[PDB]
Amino acid sequence: NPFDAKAWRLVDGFDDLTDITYHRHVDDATVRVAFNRPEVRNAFRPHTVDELYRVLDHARMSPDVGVVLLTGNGPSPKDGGWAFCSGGDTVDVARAGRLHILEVQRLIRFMPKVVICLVNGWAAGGGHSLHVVCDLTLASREYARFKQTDADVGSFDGGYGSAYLARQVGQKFAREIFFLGRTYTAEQMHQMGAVNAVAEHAELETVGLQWAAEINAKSPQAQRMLKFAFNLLDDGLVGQQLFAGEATRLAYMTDEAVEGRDAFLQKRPPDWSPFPRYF
Amino acid sequence: NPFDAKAWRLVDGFDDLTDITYHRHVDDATVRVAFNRPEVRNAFRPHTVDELYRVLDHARMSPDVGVVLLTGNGPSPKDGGWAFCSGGDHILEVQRLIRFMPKVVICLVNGWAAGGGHSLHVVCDLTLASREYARFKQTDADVGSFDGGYGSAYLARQVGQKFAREIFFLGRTYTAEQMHQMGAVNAVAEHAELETVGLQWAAEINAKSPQAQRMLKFAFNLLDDGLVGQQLFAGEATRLAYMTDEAVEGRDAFLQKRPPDWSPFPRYF
Amino acid sequence: NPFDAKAWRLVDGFDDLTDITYHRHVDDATVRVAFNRPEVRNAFRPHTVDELYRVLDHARMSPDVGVVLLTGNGPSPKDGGWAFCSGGDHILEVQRLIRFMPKVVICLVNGWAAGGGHSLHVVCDLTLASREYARFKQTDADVGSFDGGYGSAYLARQVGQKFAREIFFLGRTYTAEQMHQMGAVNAVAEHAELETVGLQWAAEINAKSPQAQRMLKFAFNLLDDGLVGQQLFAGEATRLAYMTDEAVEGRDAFLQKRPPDWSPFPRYF
Amino acid sequence: NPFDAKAWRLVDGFDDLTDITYHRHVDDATVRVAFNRPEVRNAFRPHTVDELYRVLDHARMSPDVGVVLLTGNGPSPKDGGWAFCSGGDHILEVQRLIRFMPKVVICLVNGWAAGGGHSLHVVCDLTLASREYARFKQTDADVGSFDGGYGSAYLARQVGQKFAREIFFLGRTYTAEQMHQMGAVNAVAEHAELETVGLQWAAEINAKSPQAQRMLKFAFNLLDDGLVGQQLFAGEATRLAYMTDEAVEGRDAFLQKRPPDWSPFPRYF
Amino acid sequence: NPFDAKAWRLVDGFDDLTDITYHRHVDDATVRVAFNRPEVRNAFRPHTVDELYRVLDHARMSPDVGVVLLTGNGPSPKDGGWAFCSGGDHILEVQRLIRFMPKVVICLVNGWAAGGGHSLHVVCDLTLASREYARFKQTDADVGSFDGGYGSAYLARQVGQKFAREIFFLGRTYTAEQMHQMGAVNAVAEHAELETVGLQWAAEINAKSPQAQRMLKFAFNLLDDGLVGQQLFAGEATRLAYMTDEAVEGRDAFLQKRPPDWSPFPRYF
Amino acid sequence: NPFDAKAWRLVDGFDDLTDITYHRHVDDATVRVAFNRPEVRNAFRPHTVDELYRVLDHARMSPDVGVVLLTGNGPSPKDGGWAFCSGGDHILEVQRLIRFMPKVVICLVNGWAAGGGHSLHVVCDLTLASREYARFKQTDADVGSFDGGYGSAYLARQVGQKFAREIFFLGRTYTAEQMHQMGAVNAVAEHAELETVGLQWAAEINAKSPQAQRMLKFAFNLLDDGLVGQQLFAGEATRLAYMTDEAVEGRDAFLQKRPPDWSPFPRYF
Repeated sequence: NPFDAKAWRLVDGFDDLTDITYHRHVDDATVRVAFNRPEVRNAFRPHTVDELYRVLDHARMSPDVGVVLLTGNGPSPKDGGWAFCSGGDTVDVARAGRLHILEVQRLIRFMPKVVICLVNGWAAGGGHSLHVVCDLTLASREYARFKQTDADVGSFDGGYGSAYLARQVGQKFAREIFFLGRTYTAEQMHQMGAVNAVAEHAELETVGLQWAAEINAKSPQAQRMLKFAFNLLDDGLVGQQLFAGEATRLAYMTDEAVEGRDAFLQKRPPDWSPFPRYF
Repeated sequence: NPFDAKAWRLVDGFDDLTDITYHRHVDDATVRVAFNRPEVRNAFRPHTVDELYRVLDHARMSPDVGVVLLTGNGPSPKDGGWAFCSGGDHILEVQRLIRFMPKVVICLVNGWAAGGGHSLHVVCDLTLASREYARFKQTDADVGSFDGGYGSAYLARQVGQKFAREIFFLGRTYTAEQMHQMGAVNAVAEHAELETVGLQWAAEINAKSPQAQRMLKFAFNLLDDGLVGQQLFAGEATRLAYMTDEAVEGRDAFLQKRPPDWSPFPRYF
Repeated sequence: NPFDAKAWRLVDGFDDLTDITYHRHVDDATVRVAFNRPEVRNAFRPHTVDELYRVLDHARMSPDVGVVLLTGNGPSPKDGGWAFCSGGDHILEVQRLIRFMPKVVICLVNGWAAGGGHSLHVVCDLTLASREYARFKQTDADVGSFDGGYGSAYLARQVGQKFAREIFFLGRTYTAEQMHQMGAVNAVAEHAELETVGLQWAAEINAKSPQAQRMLKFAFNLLDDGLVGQQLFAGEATRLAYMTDEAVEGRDAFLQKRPPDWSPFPRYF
Repeated sequence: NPFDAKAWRLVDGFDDLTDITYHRHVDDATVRVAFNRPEVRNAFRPHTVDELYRVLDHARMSPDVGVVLLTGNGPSPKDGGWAFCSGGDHILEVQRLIRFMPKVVICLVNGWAAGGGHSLHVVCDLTLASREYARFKQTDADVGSFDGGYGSAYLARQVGQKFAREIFFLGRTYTAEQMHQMGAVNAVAEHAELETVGLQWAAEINAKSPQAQRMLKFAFNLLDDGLVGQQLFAGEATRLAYMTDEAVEGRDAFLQKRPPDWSPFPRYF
Repeated sequence: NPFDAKAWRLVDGFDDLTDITYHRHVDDATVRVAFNRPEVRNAFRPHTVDELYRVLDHARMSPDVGVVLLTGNGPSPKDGGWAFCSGGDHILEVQRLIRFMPKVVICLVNGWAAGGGHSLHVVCDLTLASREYARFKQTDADVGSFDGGYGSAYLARQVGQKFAREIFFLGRTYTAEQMHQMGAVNAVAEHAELETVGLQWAAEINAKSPQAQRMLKFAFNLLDDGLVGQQLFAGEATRLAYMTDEAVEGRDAFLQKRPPDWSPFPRYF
Repeated sequence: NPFDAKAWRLVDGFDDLTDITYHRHVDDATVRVAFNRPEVRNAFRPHTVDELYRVLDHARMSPDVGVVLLTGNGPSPKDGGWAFCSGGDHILEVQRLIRFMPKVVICLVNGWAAGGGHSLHVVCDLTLASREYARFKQTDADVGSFDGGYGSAYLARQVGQKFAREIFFLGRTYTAEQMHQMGAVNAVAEHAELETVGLQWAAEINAKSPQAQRMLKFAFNLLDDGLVGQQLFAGEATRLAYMTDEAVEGRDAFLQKRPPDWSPFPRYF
């Protein structure tokens, strides 16, 4: 099993979770968020999505977490098979039909932390789309299976799952993945450019933690700017908003800005003299 | 006073609000969300942002609400002045909430709209402004701050690049009529009638197909917001497909385990 | 020879074709569109482009066709050589017809794909290539020409900016396997099996929801094609909307001269 | 009446048009394409769109025509009303034809421009409007429809995002002067002089270098149209390159079976 | 005459300028760069462009200069006419220099702004125009040239796509006030007061945080300028981060060959 | 040692160079520009960047130079090891000069390419790498730095978003062959043959039409670089136009004080 209990501690306040598990590493600034319905191939129901959203939002707001590992628990009790995520499982009509998984994609995209998907088995439909939006993907050599099946049922992910996949594997390969909906292995998707590295199944989370540790070893501020720099143009004004918001925060810390805030409350004319027009 | 108390009821469940008020119209599919710190020119402190986010997010999830009027309460009990929102005393999360919600948000600028408050007006779908009292000022750079996101770059998609750069670089105060001429204010209203007019705009939006309005909003956001724009618009497109006979057939043929039959459905061109 | 005559039937109405052949599969929603000048390495002349347009335009409007296989006939009777298309002896219009048609176009590169013929493979949705015989060469710059549109800039969205630049600046010849490594060729097939593989690909495409397939192609085009990409994708959203109960009510309330009742139709979020 | 019968001749080969008229100016490089269903406020049925496409495509390919005036015939014989085009009774193909044609297309809005007809005016390069009778109205969402393409997103590139949102979300009627203030109408003309003014603007356009006007149109389309926009502009650049002595040297050498001498042609910067 | 000799001193090191003048205000962090060929309507020859480049580059690299005033000297000694710049008697390099310099460049259009002269005004951050004498004309296409770059596409980001296309396609002469209405001119000033107003605008820009103004300009440029816009904005961000405690530590560790300690620096969200 | 002394001559007028070397090839239109501080792993100090900018700008202005080979001298005289460029001990200006120059720049990564040195390789048009000694490592975030421009966002347009994020966030060291597989290195060469191979690629580039190569490089930049990319590409197209009969006519007419006759020049479609 990829899961090594000795590396993980439950996060306080999440005793009520049924469809997701959430652990913090014993030492490292890393959390493990996982689908916890292996008996149904880790398909998500609206309750799952609510919990996933809650847990990732909590991880986003934890100042002592730099890396989220997103994965699926397993294996299945009914068949021994392995799944990361196999996709989706008048007032209330509206609130039922929530596009909640889309809100979860944006939370992954926008959070100032590196999210690594660890693909431990089937990554199908909305599950495949979740792997696509994560910053990095590591995959199980033996059991990772990628398959974009949406169009078999007349559905499609016309957003991050398709258009952003073309910015990883190129337009020819991403069209093939969607138009034919074939099943690919970890090594096939690594060769195309959507999986970063392939790991032995039992060592997938071990590799995920080495990756997280190398990320957490660098300047957190730099890692934040880099993720938003990578999102920026592809995300248009939203991209610029997140990236400029981090630049605004940086500026606030400077002597110049401290001068400027001084002046306003003190009530005098700000003094820009000390601060050159850099070029 | 633009506020007509008789028109509005408090939304249940928000008795602990201190910095924001939140009403639903007595008859219309319209809510009124307002800054409630008039003695401090409606500046937001972190608690105000928490509350604003909570109220708008509830508004977003209210299936019977079509339009959000976002405004400030007044006048100031200190100097009798008028403020929509004077900026900072999390606000990016609220900007994205306004931008992504599948409902039209109209800012009713009833007074000063400065700094962060000016940026909030810019990211709203529509803006109506008090002729007498709306004042637009982007002051950020006085204290060495800047909104380098929707407050500036998106403003330039309203008034064009020369006017947007003037607004930020000089930090002058602008009237409702000035901003209407430049293209950032949709209309000017008599101060006392600002909310009456807002309600009339809301009623006109609410009279059209809600499906179509939601699609148009995301269509206007789409390219400017890149893949996020695409994600929201395509998301609604996925919803529309879900409803079709084709997707029904697709879902049925999956469970009654069999090959789907697409022969009844053209390859439209 | 990749061509299996038993799988194909001539399309009615095209007896006069001289430079292109056009067949429909005996069973599948697939057509075969081929350069028919192997004596001249399948170079296109003006009349060739005209015919290729009419044929692809017909394929676009055929509601029982989901996939186009685009290839070159062969071998050359002069020298036994193999060519998909070697470029010009109007082609921009044919690129846009491939790009915008609501069906998956697969290029089967059975031989040289050079200059213009290289750019046609690039703009196709997918490419399969003959292991033994496909030869990819962008020679535009030798003769002072350039495809500064889809053949270059879109190629960079398949193989990345370093490779696409190499391909054009140096004009070297690449095998199917090389172009597969780089990302411009989806798969390599044995020469004799290229069309058999293309048909298996086409069958897998046509076994899915045609609606979802059309939506996905326009989703992949969207942002890269700017307002044109949004026009095609949103044009399909409009079509989906028209089918809904909401629009039906919208439309009837207009005809019956009453105010629309949107009340049964929730404000989705 | 804006139409001056003496100024125009029927274009040859269109004796079978019923829903559109197509004239060429007596002296100028200018055509007049007009909706011809005034009894029905110039709404388009599928046959109208077929004809409109055929006509505009013929004008695109007419090398002696520089400018298309696109307008609406009237008045209505039923009530005396004036209509440019009131929208739907393929139109996306017409929009790309106007967008992509290497000629300036001026919309002369002589009356109502509603729904799809409003979107046609938006996609034209320039719009002149009848002071007295132009009415701009974007009604789509009333019937649960929407133009999520050029008619909305591209309108926002003319009047800015706040006004474009306003126009669609409320569906109010606007006068020529209002749209001229907002930046969607270039100029307002006396009703009776609309075509006269149109022809004067056409003549000023036709007096300049046609190759330059072509490049400038494609320059204005380019970045908004993503890869399509790049394809059309680069396509014109390719054409310019083909004319150069450098290009000649490369073409000569190819057929002359020798290696080219780039010696004469310097390395610009 | 808008030039006030008493306000300006020559910049040291520039005695050899013949085609441009370059002054620094006696008191303010503002420079005056101006075309100095009034006898030929301030048309630029290659030597003019060399000098213009050298001067603006100097201004860019002058840390005590916050704002550049770019204008035209006059009147003409021949006819008493007034010209900002009438264009081409390398300019793309100057355009980029204006565009990328981390300082506000205000164009003061005191006279004719035609051809490349019009395009320079368009690329400046802000434009102030002489009420009586500013004339804006885009003439390129008369002689078969075009600015398909900032002069045309970026103008559409100020005035909208309809007005920008009119401006180029007809090549009419516009007044200061017409350009102001359309959105390409920020403000109109009495001719004699043009440089006084420009100094006042400069002083209001120079009164705010220079770092905020730098960032804002690159935020305005960013998405329009793609990866270049990103490069400039992110480069400023990189400069900010270098100053922080966190970066100081990172730097310490490397040089001291020890492992950095990030614990003091929180994961901001 | 990749450097073949017999192949290269010093360029006149750069005798004062300390941190960079500059050679022109004895026969070919290719220059060699190289970091010359192998004792400090070719790290650049500000003086190095000044010299690099100056040399590259000279090459950009040399009309008899088509290709720039950008590399690092060595080995280190202290430890026998090899570096292309280890980054910092102005560099954004150098990245832009490489990006915007109308010549192909090939980085020859003959050793460590780290930090700013890695980002220089990334912005080059092509990269060839030493099998045995090339080591690519993006170390920025180790000391709290980042290239948020071309070094990161443009790397993603070569190797794709997953790979670029890995390269930055983990900062691992990669080989030539690993980077070739990812898409950022065009080809791998035996170490002592790196420049021999670089010269062969240069010769293949220099044997095509220099005008086509220039337009190609700007086509590849265009959309990614927004309005800057359009400015550059449109700039070339304006040059092409200046050459035509139509533009010669427009010029003559204006000189001869007569109307232009555009009569002989068709409206191409």
